Amino acid sequence: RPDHKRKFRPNDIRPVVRSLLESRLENEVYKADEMQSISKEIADGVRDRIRSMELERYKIMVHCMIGEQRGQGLRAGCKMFWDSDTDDYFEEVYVTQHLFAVVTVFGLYQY
Amino acid sequence: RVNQDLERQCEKIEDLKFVLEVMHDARAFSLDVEQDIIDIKYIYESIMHFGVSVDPRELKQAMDLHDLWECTLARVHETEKALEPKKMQFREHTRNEVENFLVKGKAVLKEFRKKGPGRAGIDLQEGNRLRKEWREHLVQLQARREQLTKAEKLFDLPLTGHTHLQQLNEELTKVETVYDLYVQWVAVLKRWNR
Amino acid sequence: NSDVIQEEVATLLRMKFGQEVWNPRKVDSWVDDVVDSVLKNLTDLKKPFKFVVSCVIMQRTGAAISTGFISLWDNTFDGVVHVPYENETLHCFVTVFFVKLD
Amino acid sequence: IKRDNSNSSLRVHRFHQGELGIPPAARRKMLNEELNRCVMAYDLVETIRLEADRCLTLGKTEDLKFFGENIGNVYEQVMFAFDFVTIHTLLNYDVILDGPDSEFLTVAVPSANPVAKFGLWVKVKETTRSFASLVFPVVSMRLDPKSSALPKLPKALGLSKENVALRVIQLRFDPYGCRGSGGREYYALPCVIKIDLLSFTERPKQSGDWLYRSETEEAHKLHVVPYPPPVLEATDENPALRVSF
Amino acid sequence: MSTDRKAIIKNADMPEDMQSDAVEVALQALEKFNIEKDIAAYIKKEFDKKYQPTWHCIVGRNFGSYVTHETHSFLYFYFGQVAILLFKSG
Amino acid sequence: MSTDRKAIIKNADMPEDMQSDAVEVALQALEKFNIEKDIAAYIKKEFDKKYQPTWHCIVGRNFGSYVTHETHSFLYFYFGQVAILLFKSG
Amino acid sequence: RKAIIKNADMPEDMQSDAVEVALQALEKFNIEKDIAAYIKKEFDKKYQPTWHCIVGRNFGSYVTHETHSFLYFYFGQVAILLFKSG
Amino acid sequence: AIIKNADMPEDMQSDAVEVALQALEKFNIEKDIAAYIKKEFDKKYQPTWHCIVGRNFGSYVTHETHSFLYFYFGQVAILLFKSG
Repeated sequence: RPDHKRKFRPNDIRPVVRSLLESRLENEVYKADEMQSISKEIADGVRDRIRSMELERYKIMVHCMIGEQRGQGLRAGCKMFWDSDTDDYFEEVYVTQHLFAVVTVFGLYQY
Repeated sequence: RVNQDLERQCEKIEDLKFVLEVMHDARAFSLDVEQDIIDIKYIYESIMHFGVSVDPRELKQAMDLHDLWECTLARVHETEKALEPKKMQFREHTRNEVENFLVKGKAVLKEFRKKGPGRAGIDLQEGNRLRKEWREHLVQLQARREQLTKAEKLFDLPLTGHTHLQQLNEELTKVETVYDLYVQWVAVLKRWNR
Repeated sequence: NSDVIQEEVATLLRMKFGQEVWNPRKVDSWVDDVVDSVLKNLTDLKKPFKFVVSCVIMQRTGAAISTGFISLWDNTFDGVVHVPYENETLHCFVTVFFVKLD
Repeated sequence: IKRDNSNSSLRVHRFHQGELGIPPAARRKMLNEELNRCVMAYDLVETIRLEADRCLTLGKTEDLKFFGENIGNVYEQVMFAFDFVTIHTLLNYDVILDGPDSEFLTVAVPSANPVAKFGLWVKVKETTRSFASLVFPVVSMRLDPKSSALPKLPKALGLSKENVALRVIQLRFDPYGCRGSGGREYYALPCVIKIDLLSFTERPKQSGDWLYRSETEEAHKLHVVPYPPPVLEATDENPALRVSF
Repeated sequence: MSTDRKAIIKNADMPEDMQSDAVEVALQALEKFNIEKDIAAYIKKEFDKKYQPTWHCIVGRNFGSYVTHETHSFLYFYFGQVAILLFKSG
Repeated sequence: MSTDRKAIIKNADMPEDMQSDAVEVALQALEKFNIEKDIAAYIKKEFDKKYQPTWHCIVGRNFGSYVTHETHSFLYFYFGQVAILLFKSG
Repeated sequence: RKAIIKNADMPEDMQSDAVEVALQALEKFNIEKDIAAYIKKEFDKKYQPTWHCIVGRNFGSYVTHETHSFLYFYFGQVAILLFKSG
Repeated sequence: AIIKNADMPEDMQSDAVEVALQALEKFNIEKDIAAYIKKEFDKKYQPTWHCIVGRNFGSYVTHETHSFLYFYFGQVAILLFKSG
């Protein structure tokens, strides 16, 4: 049972995620091909970054989805099955004038 | 002091406005007032629990302060019931006067548009003098609207516009500002021709 | 199989999104409906394992979209399924994971 | 785990699986414990009736009705003991098989001068069949169809079903008769018998050292099968049966 | 001024810098004072200043969460230990 | 107005008649629902129906809220332990 | 050494933090008064008020669950209870 | 019937007489007496009461105004308080 210093807890990587996303939206507008390319870059870069972080016996899957901005109201559904004694998951929603993006990241432990 | 204010008379319209506005503010901040009363009784009960000997008359005053504030608030509407026929006469007088002044101001704007110095038959210097006279008249109208604004605040009218209305009011303010800028440009032209 | 999961989830997405037209008051309801129904399906499949389902909705009046994914790991156990679709008013993309509880 | 956050003193860390398709013997022993404490509660019931009769001779009506409600509650907890044991007998059903095996689970309590009997039959394999009237070894109670010409019991039981069960309950007392003792032409005798049919959910999934079922709360709620249903009663085949005991 | 808060926030239909300024105004009011009612008064001046009248704000850690928004003019966010809501209506 | 439903009602910028109407809309919403969010929602529904958009209402126990409201668009009151605020903006 | 723990609705990381807190409080402090007041002080001042905690060697209780704040455990011959209330 | 610690008026103590009487008469294990006191006092004097029962203990105050009581009966003692 990894602890505060060892359990996957969302407080560590989310500030990095938001900082990276805000830095990369500085000079881009929605365009589905490059948005897909950015999706691949986000997925593989985040996965390899966490794999190089090595939180103890944790494996992380990422969801990325970038859509052309339309300013709609949305509230998400969340339920699942877990041995989340040490496993964790979290979400994030942001809106830009050129796109909106929704991120859903889960995290499990080698039990 | 409030007990004495209710025990006296305040019939004069300025003193009448003063005591009603004070009453309204007290109602607005009686959150803070009763908060102070509760805190005072709270700390005094702490002292009593610790058993320090304090004046029993101080205790009677402390308990009766909130009770007499409630009796004071009852006396406020008791007094307002009697005053009501008097002050009301002033009230709708001010709504009607302010609304009529606004309508007459729109009519004066139409009259200024019809009778402005832009019509033919006027010399350039005479036209500029007439424009200056119209600007002075508009400044006097602004002063009159400030006096009626003091009336509106004294007679409970919503001064500001509302959402779209207030941004229209701000557009009118910007029109006045750019008129002042045009006056400054006229001064610059006066420097140029000199 | 991954294609079997894809076709079953696509069938349920057809049954859930056959004619629905956008209203957030109902869009959140459809998000909840998809989560409920696909997790119900995966619970019908439940072995001492782990199931993961996501639902995403977007509207179209001239927009575009494109998706893709790659994973890097010791590739023995875990799996992933991607199902795209579009209908009357909305694109529907649902990604399904199965995780083998070690 | 032991995580020593001192200066440098060492740590203890070790996990292991636990147990296989666990040997449940402690849980049969637990069921036996339930039975014995039911017996002891019964014994308390007789004792309290003795002292209640003492009060009846004297006239302490307050204590009389007191014991009334108390032992009524006692019988209520006895009923919870029965269905509680029923649920866990359902739970202990699966991992024990070294292969296809028998379908008996009956207990009589106590061994000497019995007061209650528990018995149950459950179908086990997909590789199973259907046969004649149910044979209960220890219960000494016989269920037969109306006529001996009938090879099996009436079809309303659902013999073709795989996930079905049936149970027998005997009691050497009459608990609820104390309430309606007024207004009667007749009086009862201390003997209560109970018969019912049951069903369950899943033939589970065996692979390796592990074995999976449905896990949620619905998997932890009883599936009562009252008999006979009106739909099967509408069938021309009468569900009446022979009872010997 | 501390600007050290890490948000746990997910609700958005509004401009982006106005999201950031809603965050910054709400947090800066708490920074500057240990006085809550004055903090709220500062909130209303500061944000009806930064993003026009009129905004209405409710601050606390016990209250329900639903309001009516001017279109693309509402932020719902959490910070520190307080749930905070900031919507434009008028 | 049952004894279990007694409340203190002293804060208002309203006409008295719809203040009286507030009693029965609260009664109807507390009869129809017991979740405070649901009671407030039904009060919001009926009240904004009868008195047009847009109203905002709140209930909580860690209160901070200071609003720029137009004239006769304010109401504040307790249901014993339950604190309720209501105004017009939108 | 390790505490016997039978209750939970509260995160594991600050379970470990509470275990180390009990370790320190037992190490330096040796009266139910000082240990209890101490643990209350640190646990409030680092996890925000208001924890209310009952420490002792023989008592019994249940009241109601407190939303994601739920613990009841044993160590040695003493027992400890911890929760939100206000 | 031992009472020396209180942050209360005195009428609720008059009620507390009988609630302690029934708490002692009905139940003995503290796990359920605590919940029983919770139900009775919450239905009579609103949420949220919280109760602790023990028979050799030392407890120091942590609460807010008029929300404390602390009493002994023989060896056993019972504690009650508002907090939320």
